[PDB]
Amino acid sequence: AEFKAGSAKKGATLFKTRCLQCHTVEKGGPHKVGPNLHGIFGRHSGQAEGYSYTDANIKKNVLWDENNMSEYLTNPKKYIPGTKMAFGGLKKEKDRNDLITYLKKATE
Ligand SMILES: [O]C1=C2[C]C3=C([O])C(=[C]C(S([O])(=O)=O)=[C]3)[C]C3=[C]C(S([O])(=O)=O)=[C]C(=C3[O])[C][C@@]3([Br-])=C([O])C(=[C]C(S([O])(=O)=O)=[C]3)[C]C1=[C]C(Br)=[C]2
Ligand SMILES: O=S(=O)(O)c1cc2c(O)c(c1)Cc1cc(S(=O)(=O)O)cc(c1O)Cc1cc(S(=O)(=O)O)cc(c1O)Cc1cc(Br)cc(c1O)C2
Ligand SMILES: O=S(=O)(O)c1cc2c(O)c(c1)Cc1cc(S(=O)(=O)O)cc(c1O)Cc1cc(S(=O)(=O)O)cc(c1O)Cc1cc(Br)cc(c1O)C2
Ligand code: HEC
Repeated sequence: AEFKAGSAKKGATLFKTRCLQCHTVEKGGPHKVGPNLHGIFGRHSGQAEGYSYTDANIKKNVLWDENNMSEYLTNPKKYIPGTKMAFGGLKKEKDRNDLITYLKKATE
């Protein structure tokens, strides 16, 4: 994938409606269904403090960046088989670009 900056505004709507149920983004935020995502960019998978991951997520050991995040969000179970993240994916490039533009800002 080749991330291209999009609309953080639209990305925020995508995050609220599709991700927020399971994830928080702020520093020291709680673990809902999934892990808090503060500082996710530049960190490896399966390493948020206090969260219990699948072995698959931990074994994947991916160093998250905007490009492999886009691939992941296209179809998470195809990128990390065995993950317990219940999310089908976002097929549209624009949606992934907008969401990741938001996520970069919201989790930094
Ligand atoms: O435009 C277009 C179209 C129509 C529309 C519009 O315009 C709008 C919106 C809509 S809905 O339905 O989705 O709501 C439709 C407005 C806008 C918005 C945006 S955000 O960011 O918010 O998302 C953006 C924009 C707009 O306009 C800009 C742009 Br879409 C455009 O316009 C276009 C394209 C683009 S990309 O990204 O893809 O490149 C951007 C154009 C169009 C198209 C269609 Br199919 C429709
Ligand atoms: O909620 S979204 O992710 O935004 C979303 C967006 C669209 C949908 O239809 C579906 C969901 C609905 C949907 C869901 C699945 S699922 O994964 O088994 O749940 C399979 C299909 C499908 O329609 C069949 C299908 C699969 C693929 S793939 O590359 O092998 O994954 C590609 C295309 C397909 O046509 C063609 C296509 C490309 C893009 Br780019 C965008 C769309 C699109 O068709 C629009
Ligand atoms: O050419 S592009 O600019 O690269 C381009 C970009 C995107 C496309 O899908 C399509 C083409 C492909 C595409 C092409 C046509 S057509 O040529 O008019 O026949 C209709 C659709 C469509 O997907 C269905 C469609 C219609 C509308 S509208 O408001 O009623 O006009 C709005 C949206 C729609 O989803 C949602 C949407 C909004 C924005 Br803002 C951006 C995209 C987007 O979805 C991304
Ligand atoms: C619950 C129903 C979820 C939804 C909706 C979304 N995610 Fe998720 N995510 C969830 C879980 C339970 C996990 C852990 C997976 C495991 O196998 O242990 C995750 C994981 C992620 C990750 C990786 C985090 C890390 O490695 O530290 C990311 C980057 C992530 N989730 C992002 C994300 C986004 C952006 C979502 C909206 C599109 C989203 N997830 C939906 C649970 C759920």
